[PDB]
Amino acid sequence: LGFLGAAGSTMGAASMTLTVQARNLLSGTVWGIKQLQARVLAVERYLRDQQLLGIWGCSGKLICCTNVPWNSSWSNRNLSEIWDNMTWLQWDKEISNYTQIIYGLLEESQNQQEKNEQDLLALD
Amino acid sequence: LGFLGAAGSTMGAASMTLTVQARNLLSGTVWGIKQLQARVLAVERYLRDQQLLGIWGCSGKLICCTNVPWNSSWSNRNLSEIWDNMTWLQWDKEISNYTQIIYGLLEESQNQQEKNEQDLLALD
Amino acid sequence: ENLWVTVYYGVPVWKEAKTTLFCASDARAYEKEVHNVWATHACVPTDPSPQELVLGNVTENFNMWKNDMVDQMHEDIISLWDQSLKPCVKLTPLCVTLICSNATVKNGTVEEMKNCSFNTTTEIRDKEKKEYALFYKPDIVPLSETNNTSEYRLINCNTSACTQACPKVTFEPIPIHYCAPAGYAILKCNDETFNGTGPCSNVSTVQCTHGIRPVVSTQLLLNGSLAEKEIVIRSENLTNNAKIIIVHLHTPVEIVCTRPNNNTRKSVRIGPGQTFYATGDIIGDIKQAHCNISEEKWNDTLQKVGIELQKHFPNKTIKYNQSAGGDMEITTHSFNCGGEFFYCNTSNLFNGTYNGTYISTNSSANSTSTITLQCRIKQIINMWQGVGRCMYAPPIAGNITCRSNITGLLLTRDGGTNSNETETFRPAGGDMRDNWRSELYKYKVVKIEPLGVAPTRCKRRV
Amino acid sequence: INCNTSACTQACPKVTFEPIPIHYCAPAGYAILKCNDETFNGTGPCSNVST
Amino acid sequence: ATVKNGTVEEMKNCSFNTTTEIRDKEKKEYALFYKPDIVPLSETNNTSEYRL
Ligand SMILES: *[C@@H]1O[C@H](CO)[C@@H](O[C@@H]2O[C@H](CO)[C@@H](O[C@@H]3O[C@H](CO[C@H]4O[C@H](CO)[C@@H](O)[C@H](O)[C@@H]4O)[C@@H](O)[C@H](O)[C@@H]3O)[C@H](O)[C@H]2NC(C)=O)[C@H](O)[C@H]1NC(C)=O
Ligand SMILES: *[C@@H]1O[C@H](CO)[C@@H](O[C@@H]2O[C@H](CO)[C@@H](O[C@@H]3O[C@H](CO)[C@@H](O)[C@H](O)[C@@H]3O)[C@H](O)[C@H]2NC(C)=O)[C@H](O)[C@H]1NC(C)=O
Ligand SMILES: *[C@@H]1O[C@H](CO)[C@@H](O[C@@H]2O[C@H](CO)[C@@H](O[C@@H]3O[C@H](CO)[C@@H](O)[C@H](O)[C@@H]3O)[C@H](O)[C@H]2NC(C)=O)[C@H](O)[C@H]1NC(C)=O
Repeated sequence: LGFLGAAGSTMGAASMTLTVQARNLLSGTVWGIKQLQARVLAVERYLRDQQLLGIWGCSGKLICCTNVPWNSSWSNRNLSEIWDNMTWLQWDKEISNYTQIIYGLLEESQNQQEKNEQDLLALD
Repeated sequence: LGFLGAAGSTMGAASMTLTVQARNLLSGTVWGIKQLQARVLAVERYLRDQQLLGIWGCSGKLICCTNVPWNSSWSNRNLSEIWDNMTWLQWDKEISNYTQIIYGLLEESQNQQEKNEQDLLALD
Repeated sequence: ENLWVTVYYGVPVWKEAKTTLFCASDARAYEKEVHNVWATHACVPTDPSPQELVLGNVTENFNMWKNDMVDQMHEDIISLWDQSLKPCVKLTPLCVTLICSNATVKNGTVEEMKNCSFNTTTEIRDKEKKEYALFYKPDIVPLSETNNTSEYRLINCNTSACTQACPKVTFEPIPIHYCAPAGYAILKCNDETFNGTGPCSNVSTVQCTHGIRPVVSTQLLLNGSLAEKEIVIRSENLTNNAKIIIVHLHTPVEIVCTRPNNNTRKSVRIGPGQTFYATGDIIGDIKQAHCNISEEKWNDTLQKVGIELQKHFPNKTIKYNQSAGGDMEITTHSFNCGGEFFYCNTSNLFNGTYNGTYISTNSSANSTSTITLQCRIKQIINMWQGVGRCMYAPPIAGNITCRSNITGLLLTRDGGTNSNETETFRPAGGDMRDNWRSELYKYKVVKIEPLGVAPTRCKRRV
Repeated sequence: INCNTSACTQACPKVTFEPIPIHYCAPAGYAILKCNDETFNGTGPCSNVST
Repeated sequence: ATVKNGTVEEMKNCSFNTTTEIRDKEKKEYALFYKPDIVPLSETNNTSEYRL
């Protein structure tokens, strides 16, 4: 089904087999600079998202669930609603306003999950 | 602190906030070859250093361990001096003489750390 | 005790670097057509982000002359500004046998431009027809050293092939940032007590710099930044006279120039589908072009500068003297503003004496005390070597005023020894590398290698 | 007609103006959308969407 | 300038009209050329003339 093989579906209906999307983010060949800006576009686009995902310790594209509790005021709707009643479009449009904060929280709170789990393990 | 704000302070105070120094490697526009020849810096600098970190088994851009021991002849100072009092500048300037040995040992010793994982994991 | 070698990433460590760079200019590089302003294909909208930040106990040697932004700035200025007159008419028809006459105030204190004619190949290549247009007096060479006092030719076409600077391209100095690519970082100092080399005290870092001014001149320094409250002298080796001193002031002295003639355009169609411009029939009475400077403040600024050169010359008295010989391209103050080129001799700024006694002009009896600079003016230009030298600027219509400020001076010492008390101080033909190093010295670009090693007592499983 | 405006140039016979068709395709990372419904007067939503 | 009883392939001296750094101050010029680098203009009696 390619690039947009599950658009419009609920979250659970497309929370697996994401490989068919992430596996293809590079393309094209020679027309000088005006095209070659689309070849190194992968660095501008793919690697940025990759390092955002990897800085949190969520390297490896699973459903990575790490630290921060979900504050109720952000959506305030039940688990079933967000999980299987909503779709990605308006969910992104509603929550995209707060992701820059969430990534900062995820990366700044990451150091406390690894600061002492190397040498206390040595004692163990 | 941005790209270089954490500099100057001691490694005691620079053992954290590592991510801000490595989180940004992209911005700007297009000016042909003459400016595109900076964009491929990511291949020369970022991806190479990440491969360095990977073949040492240290995936994840945070602190990582190794199995290779210390040597007194290299540094010879007390723990507190290096660990809390000095900064990264003279530490890089001094220990860079022996980086070839560290790289070679961490390179070849990984074979001793992945030798027979097929039988050490088969029966679990 | 037992510990193991441990690896850190994101380490704040750097090395001095050389690298290819960016540019950034503010919103004023985008509104107009293609091929003007000269950053409109290239420069990114700047932001001062990330913000300027202080450092701790950092110690690095900022050598002024061991840098590549000055090299870079020259190669970029030259290589963009050399190709940036390619899309234009490029002459060759006019390299002819002009014919002249007299309109000459036979004994005037004036350096007027000449009227001659020429046979013009009209747009159709086999209907030739005559035409005329004025020409500034240096630009034309007589065809012959004989009694051929009629026959005259342009000074080009024996050396090269030139270009009429298209009017769409303005030469005006728009402020430019240069910037370094991501993964390289720039450093800066805030202190004013710099001397050229050595470890700086109040080190700082910026993503990239402030707004530079690319102007072009030889003796003095116009439009650009400034120091704050003390005069500072920067140079490599005071032992030798062969090298340039660069003088920054705490206050600028106030300069203005004008061309009172009211020039007008006279347009011809020459060659198929392209048009030549020339100075037309000059309206009004002929007057002489010039510059204007305030006598009281320039003398006071001389009085304030002398104490700086007596930091290292207490055994000899300061005196100023004329530009040390040479031709049109080095003896004069030669710069630009307003679409035309002036050539002005600053001997009436550089003679005097300071011998310790500072006697102020205050309270001022005549604030209008000025000393003037008489000028010639050109159209044809050889702006550099290895830049596609030969160019022609079409003349601007009307009359102009270019009030500006002396940001700094470039000077040069004259010799003396063996019971000599009369060393002196003269202009300098600072190259463009000796123009812009006044405005690029603050910054050094460094290369990060954030992979490092440190001790740790980790024993994660074998 | 010219010789007062600008220069002209004769296209060599090899450069024929055969309007030989052209597809398009966005770059990777980006995508193309489309919808088949046939009541779209320049604005408004659509149902039978495709890529 | 040929040595008819010779055996050597010597070059041909010729003269022509050339522009100068004033485009309407023409004067002639001379310089020699290797013979396989010049071809004759016509098969007619006007042979002495030639061209690159
Ligand atoms: C190849 O062909 C060329 C022509 O296409 C030949 O050039 C010609 O050479 C002859 C022989 O030298 C010239 O004719 C002579 O001109 C002199 C003038 O010299 C006098 O005046 C000058 C003034 O400065 C002075 O310096 C001298 O001392 C003399 O007082 C006459 O005096 C001679 O009698 C004779 O007329 C031609 O002028 C010249 N033609 C051109 C167009 O220059 C060339 O020699 C040929 N080369 C070979 C190897 O065959
Ligand atoms: C620069 O020099 C040229 C000549 O070398 C000047 O152009 C010529 O000027 C004369 C004198 O004005 C013109 O002659 C006059 O023509 C009128 C025709 O109505 C006649 O009534 C007068 O008695 C007189 O003969 C002449 O036509 C003109 N040349 C052409 C081709 O038009 C030119 O004016 C000079 N420029 C300056 C600023 O002095
Ligand atoms: C072309 O020439 C004319 C006449 O020379 C210029 O007009 C004159 O310009 C000067 C400034 O250069 C004006 O000076 C006045 O100065 C006083 C300061 O005492 C100030 O308060 C006034 O606001 C004014 O600026 C002068 O009034 C003005 N007119 C005359 C009759 O002199 C003209 O500016 C020149 N063109 C350019 C582009 O400068």
